[PDB]
Amino acid sequence: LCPFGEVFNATRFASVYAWNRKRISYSVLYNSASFSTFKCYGVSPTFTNVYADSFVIRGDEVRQIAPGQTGKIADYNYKLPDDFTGCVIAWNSNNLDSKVGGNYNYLYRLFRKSNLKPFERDISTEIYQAGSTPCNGVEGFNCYFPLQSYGFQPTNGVGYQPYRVVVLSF
Amino acid sequence: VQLQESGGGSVQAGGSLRLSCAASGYTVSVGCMAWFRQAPGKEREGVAGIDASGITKYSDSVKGRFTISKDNAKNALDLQMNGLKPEDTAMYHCAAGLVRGSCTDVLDHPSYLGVWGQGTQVTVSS
Ligand SMILES: [Zn+2]
Ligand SMILES: [Zn+2]
Ligand SMILES: [Zn+2]
Repeated sequence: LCPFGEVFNATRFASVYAWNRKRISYSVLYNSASFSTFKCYGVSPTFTNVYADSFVIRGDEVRQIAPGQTGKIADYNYKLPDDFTGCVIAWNSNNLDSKVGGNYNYLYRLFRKSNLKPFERDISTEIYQAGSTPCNGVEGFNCYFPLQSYGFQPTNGVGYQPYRVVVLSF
Repeated sequence: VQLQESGGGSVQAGGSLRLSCAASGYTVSVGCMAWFRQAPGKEREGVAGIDASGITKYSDSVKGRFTISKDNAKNALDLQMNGLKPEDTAMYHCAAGLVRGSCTDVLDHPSYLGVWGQGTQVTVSS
């Protein structure tokens, strides 16, 4: 009964570091042939609040959106708990999110002092201190901006192509 | 967080253009930022870079003709292009946010800048 259509069919998706969350308070998902990943956890796939989180990542990173994974995305951008209750859904979005010259508008967080807690969101852009000298908010050697653009081109390999992800947690 | 370039188009050889890259969620004043360009089927070239200290570097092909500067009123990075040549025809691309190395080599290392705009086409006709 929940109106997921606004989430899955949204015209624009968030960068993974600034992942979007929508609060809502199931047969159409299986019959979709566009979904390339569909994995549910802690529930029989066949609820007070349901949270729909959505973002874009690269194809070879979709595996990190699962309980117990590691990598830049799971570590620094979007982290699921070990006891996750919900579903992860993804589909290739090369046709919407790639561009011949390259689409660079989607970002991910490249540096962080510690790993995200589950469902934590970090949208800060503090200069990252990679060495012993403090940075005082100034970019320079060992003092780095912490976000990095994806480079989505339609002729890249599928693992480098953009995927839209929706995480439904109950 | 994004960079948005504008100011490109068509111009006669010998003419002038000013590119601008408006930054959202990114403070240009304290940033390392650069302009690159790519002519079709050809290798990307760094044209002008600037560091937090206000120190600029130019490629040999544009020195004496281009000036890179920070606009802190609009929070944008500007590129003044004078004495334009058919040579200069290319997609011009702005990048910001040092993620590796030092700002002084970014013209040779575009991957050392994390955030990239969409590009703006400049076509110089003879
Ligand atoms: Zn200006
Ligand atoms: Zn480019
Ligand atoms: Zn170098």
